Amino acid sequence: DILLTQSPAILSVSPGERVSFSCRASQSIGTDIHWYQQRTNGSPRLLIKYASESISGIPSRFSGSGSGTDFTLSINSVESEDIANYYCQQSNRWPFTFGSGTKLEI
Amino acid sequence: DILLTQSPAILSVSPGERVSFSCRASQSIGTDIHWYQQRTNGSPRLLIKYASESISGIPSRFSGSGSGTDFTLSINSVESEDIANYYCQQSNRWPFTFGSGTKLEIKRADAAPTVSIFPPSSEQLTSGGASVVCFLNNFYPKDINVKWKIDGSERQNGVLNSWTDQDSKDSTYSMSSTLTLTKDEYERHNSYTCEATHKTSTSPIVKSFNR
Amino acid sequence: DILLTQSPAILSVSPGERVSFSCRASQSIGTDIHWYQQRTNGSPRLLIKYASESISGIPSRFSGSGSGTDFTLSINSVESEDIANYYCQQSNRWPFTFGSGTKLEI
Amino acid sequence: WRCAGAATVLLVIVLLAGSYLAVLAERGAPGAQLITYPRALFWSVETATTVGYGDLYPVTLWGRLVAVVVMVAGITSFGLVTAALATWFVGQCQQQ
Amino acid sequence: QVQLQQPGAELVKPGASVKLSCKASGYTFTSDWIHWVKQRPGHGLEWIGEIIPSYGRANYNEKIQKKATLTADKSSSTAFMQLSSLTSEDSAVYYCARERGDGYFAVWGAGTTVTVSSAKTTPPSVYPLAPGSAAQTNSMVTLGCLVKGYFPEPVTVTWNSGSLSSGVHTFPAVLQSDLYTLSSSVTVPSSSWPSETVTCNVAHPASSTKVDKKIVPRD
Amino acid sequence: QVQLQQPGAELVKPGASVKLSCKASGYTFTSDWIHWVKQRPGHGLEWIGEIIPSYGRANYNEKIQKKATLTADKSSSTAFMQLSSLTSEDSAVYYCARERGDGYFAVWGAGTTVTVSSAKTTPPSVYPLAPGSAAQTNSMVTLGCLVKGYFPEPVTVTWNSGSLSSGVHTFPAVLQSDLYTLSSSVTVPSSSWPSETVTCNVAHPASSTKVDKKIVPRD
Ligand SMILES: CCCCCCCCCCCCCC(=O)O[C@@H](CO)COC(=O)CCCCCCCC
Ligand SMILES: CCCCCCCCCO
Ligand SMILES: [K+]
Repeated sequence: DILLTQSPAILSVSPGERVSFSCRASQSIGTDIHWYQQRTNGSPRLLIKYASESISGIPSRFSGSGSGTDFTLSINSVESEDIANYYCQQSNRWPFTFGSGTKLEI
Repeated sequence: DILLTQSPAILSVSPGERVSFSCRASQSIGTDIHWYQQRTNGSPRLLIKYASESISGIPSRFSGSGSGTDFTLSINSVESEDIANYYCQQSNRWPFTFGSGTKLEIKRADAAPTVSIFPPSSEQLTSGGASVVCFLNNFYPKDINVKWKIDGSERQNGVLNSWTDQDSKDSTYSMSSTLTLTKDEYERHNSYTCEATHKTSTSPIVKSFNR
Repeated sequence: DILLTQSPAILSVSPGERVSFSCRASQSIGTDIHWYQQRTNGSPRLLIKYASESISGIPSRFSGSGSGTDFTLSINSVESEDIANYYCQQSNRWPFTFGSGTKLEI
Repeated sequence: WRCAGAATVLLVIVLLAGSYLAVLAERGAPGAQLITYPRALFWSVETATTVGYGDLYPVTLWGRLVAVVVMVAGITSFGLVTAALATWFVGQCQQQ
Repeated sequence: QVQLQQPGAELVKPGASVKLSCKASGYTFTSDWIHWVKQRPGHGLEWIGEIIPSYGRANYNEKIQKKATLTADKSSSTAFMQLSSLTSEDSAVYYCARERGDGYFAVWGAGTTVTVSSAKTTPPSVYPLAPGSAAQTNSMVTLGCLVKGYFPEPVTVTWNSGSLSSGVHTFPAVLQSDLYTLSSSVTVPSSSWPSETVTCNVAHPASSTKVDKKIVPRD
Repeated sequence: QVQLQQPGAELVKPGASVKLSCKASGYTFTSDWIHWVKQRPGHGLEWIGEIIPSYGRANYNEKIQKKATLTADKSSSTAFMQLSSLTSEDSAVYYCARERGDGYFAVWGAGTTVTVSSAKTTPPSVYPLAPGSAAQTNSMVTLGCLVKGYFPEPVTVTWNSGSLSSGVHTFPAVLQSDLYTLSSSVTVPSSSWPSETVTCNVAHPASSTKVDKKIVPRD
């Protein structure tokens, strides 16, 4: 099964700065990675599908990039509402697998 | 040829806990990995075929998972019968290759040895030789020391010890000590004594017999 | 181009013992590896072709094994005539490449 | 009359005999993946239909010679099976 | 039922050549492959080679030395591995397993302990081990057999032909000038002895000897 | 609209078996797959299994223990995950998500907090927290509710049914001899109180109790 590694696990950053989350796959999955956001006492919410394609209802500062094994989710300028956990999930091989998660701090 | 690495090689675990064995392949073999079990003085027995498919006649606590290069064999809750060696074997490329093997060990509760000394048999004495046997059975942990006392005097020449592996019935250990002496020399003494020193008792457990 | 690594470079061994030479490829070449022997002031001589197939005129103690990236040339029992340099050479991709060489000592 | 079944029988014979001889020819070559009968049977279908995904293929002299027989005999027989299915379909194309 | 039957043990002189057998029962298919696995003492499983009895086709492990020749007899359903020019390194247990041509080994054999030595065969001597006249008995009694002076390994010790198996220990043998020696033990409830018989069944396949010895109480 | 509806919480005795539901609204396609994700407290997302309501086909995560059985009712558009023989390790939040057969989870459920304990259900006791007679007021006032003595988690505290949400804190619960307790807080402009009503809406889905408490000024 495909292992999704999110390093590092905590991302501390000053407000207004650009932030990038990292997701590495144990093998090449092409572009079948998807990003989710989960706030405290909340359910996951889809942010980006297929590495870079944006979702209806997401701020434009959320973007994605990557192919093969290394993927990235970027926030152009961080504000207080972006404090949550972020997970990556692949859909290239069965079964679907989630990442370990990365927490954003301001 | 495909190299199957099983790390680690010894897996110690308390009873009832979940255990997972690891098998890594030198290249992606898909799901063509198979698991085998081998107890002491036994032949390998198929546990799981094709990573996860269960075999007819295997406890449900045995499960498998994995694809590509990393595979896992899990035991949901371990008991004494699961103490054995576990091997993985691939069938994706020729030739078939086995793994290096992983041994399972159980951290059971401490147990004092059951000492029992046996005099030489009359059938053995008729042949012209003698040998006293002492059994230290069902003790835990494995660390133990034995001492022979011929008429209170400590004697060491002619002693042969034999340790078993971790028992598959109660997760304990056992050993045997045999002092071999000529019937001519065996008759030149009265009392023989087996002194078992284990960590479960301050005073050594003694079992003696008079001729 | 395919890089052939022969580690170690010097193999010291007592007589009569079994010896194995190692050749690692930078990428999977299947079984298209070939072994050569070169004594002092001599020209290379083919020992094994295609990992394991023996050549007409080679002692039976010379054998070969391996596939993918790791290959091995074994001498069942070494004698003084086996002291030479040993090279591996691949024929899977262009161009043909040689190994760094391993010297046998007794 | 309906010799299409005879070509279907010949196809199954080529698929079975081809997968059996392929495993017999491939076992012995390090790195060969066509070494088990179940997936070798689907390889025979991949070859006879000419689809050839590439997940399975021979890498030995004999194994490739077996593939040639599966190609010559299988593509011909499968071409006869699919041609009869085409004729039958047209037979209803006008019974609208 | 025992689907694959192998001889107990084979003693080979240094430089000689042994021929092992593996008689198969159960379903016999044209797609069956017979494999051979060598297990040196203290080591793991090592694949030797394979043979399909249908076609007579055979393969071997190129990774190690090829000292073996695989053959089969389709009439009697018995596979044969002929090991030639044996050394001390070849002393191991040799299993045979049946593969349905689908990757895994469904059933294994019991294995044949091949010993390479210049010594000679020696039948074992079984001696009872009954407690002494002054041993305080618990709710359980401990007594066993003593297998001493045999060559080569192994010996198979059973108690009441397998009727008794809980609380049974067989210690590994020790070598003592080209002779082996081990012991076995039983732990039964004290009331069940000697009211009920207790007997060890020692078998030494290398000499083809099988003996029973009752454990009667010492006077 | 809430496309996937799940029960609030389920209390399971050790060794019992619960059955969770996931009722779907919105577009229903024949290619829709319903997934189940387990999230142990403090951990991350863990995939359990999937089921397609069209065919009745279901899959499970081989990587962990398979304690679940996925079922569906095409008439009512509700998926069912039956967890059996539950332990302390199974206490987690269980989501359900809908996948259009294209890889990602478009919409998620709110999750069902499954608690495995031998204890008993206890409704919460809500107590107002109004400032004292001598507290100097700023441009803003701080007051809240006190949810004390309930089991098991969780409780959903809202203020004016969500009308007030800026400056609202709900502290995590603490365990105190098989009972939970937490508090909530509001920060409104001082002139807006008590001229305008302020009320906390506490809901405890495990006992199916919903109560309101107005925060009136202390005399
Ligand atoms: C001499 C006989 C030659 C042919 C024998 C075929 C036997 C079929 C038994 C099926 C058991 C599945 C094996 C397994 O667990 O593995 C599956 C998972 O990898 C793969 O399934 C398969 O191999 C698919 C079977 C081949 C497709 C059939 C093509 C139809 C024309
Ligand atoms: C290498 C084993 C040869 C097997 C070949 C079977 C017959 C092939 C006919 O094309
Ligand atoms: K390809």
